[PDB]
Amino acid sequence: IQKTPQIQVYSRHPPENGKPNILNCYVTQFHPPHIEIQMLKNGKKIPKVEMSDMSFSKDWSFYILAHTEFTPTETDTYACRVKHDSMAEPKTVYWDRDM
Amino acid sequence: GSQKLTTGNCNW
Amino acid sequence: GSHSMRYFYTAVSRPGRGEPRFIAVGYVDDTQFVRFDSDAASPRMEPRAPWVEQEGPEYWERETRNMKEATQNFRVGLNTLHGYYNQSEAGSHTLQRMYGCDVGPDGRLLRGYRQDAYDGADYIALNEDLRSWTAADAAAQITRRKREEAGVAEQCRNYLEGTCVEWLLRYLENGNETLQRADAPKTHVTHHPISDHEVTLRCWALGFYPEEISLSWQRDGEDVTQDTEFVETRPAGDRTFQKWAAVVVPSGEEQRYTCHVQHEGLAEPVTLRW
Repeated sequence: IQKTPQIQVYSRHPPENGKPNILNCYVTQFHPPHIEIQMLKNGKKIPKVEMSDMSFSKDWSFYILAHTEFTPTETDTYACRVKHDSMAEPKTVYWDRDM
Repeated sequence: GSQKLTTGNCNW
Repeated sequence: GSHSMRYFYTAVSRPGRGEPRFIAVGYVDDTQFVRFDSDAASPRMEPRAPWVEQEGPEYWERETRNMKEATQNFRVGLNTLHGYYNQSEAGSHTLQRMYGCDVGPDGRLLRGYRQDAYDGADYIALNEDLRSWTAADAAAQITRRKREEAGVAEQCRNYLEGTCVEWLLRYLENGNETLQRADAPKTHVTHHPISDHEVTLRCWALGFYPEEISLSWQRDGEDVTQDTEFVETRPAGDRTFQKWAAVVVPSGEEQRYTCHVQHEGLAEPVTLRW
């Protein structure tokens, strides 16, 4: 049985325009453990993206944390893209300042 | 401290 | 008070893309301290918390040897079980394990576990008495047979009662300044107007540890949960956690609402308002 991955996108510290931060992409609740995750700046792949180790929870489902350094501005958009077998289309979630 | 393998050629 | 050490194994086949990948992570409480990925250029067990770094060369030799043998072993597991179930040669399959031990405030064993899962579903587990197995199906019972006939349970008990507890206690000591300490959440309330008639009140808890936390909203001092929007508790990446809880409220009635937060790191519950 395949589980669809849940995505949260959020910064490490409260966002402040022009202040260095860490942007996090939290992907949970998926199966199988094969997955592709990239992070987008204005819609363009970010080179350096660290990937925590693939762990799992009580229901056996997997979770992993993607993150990269970034600096929020008024205009620059950020997002997270996920390819997973359980989805025909890749899934993209845009970062919201307030969430 | 991880658990050592497990002897017995019979694990699965 | 009460502490736990747990290991998480994951093997994933990738037919026609190489041999099955094997991944391990060790944890104490909500703190990851060790990791291993068979796809690393040089597959070593590696430290992920300061208080293991100090461990001698012989340690890392042992750990890495166990991880390498684990990946071999689990690959066999994947192949054997594939046969039991008589599955097609098509897609991927996974074999997971989670094992470890809990010790009470007294520092003595409380309960041990050693669960295996095939393709995201229970397959076989070590009963809490540490001498029997629960097989989830026809196949798993074949496994059960081989493990009983080889005395595997006893070996597991030996590690779980002795070795596993010893290590846990050792780790608790060597990293006490962070493992034994709780970090209180840093709470605040934000104001997000939807229209001239409704606004959102989101209540944040940030930089806390461990992850066990409780957030809630009240109106005039009375609950109202079926109304509240949560997010699952998420890591910040610095070993602390985040979480928020929002309610949509009538523009002008913000004073009616208070957010309530309980955490191990708080001397006593907290109440926030906008």
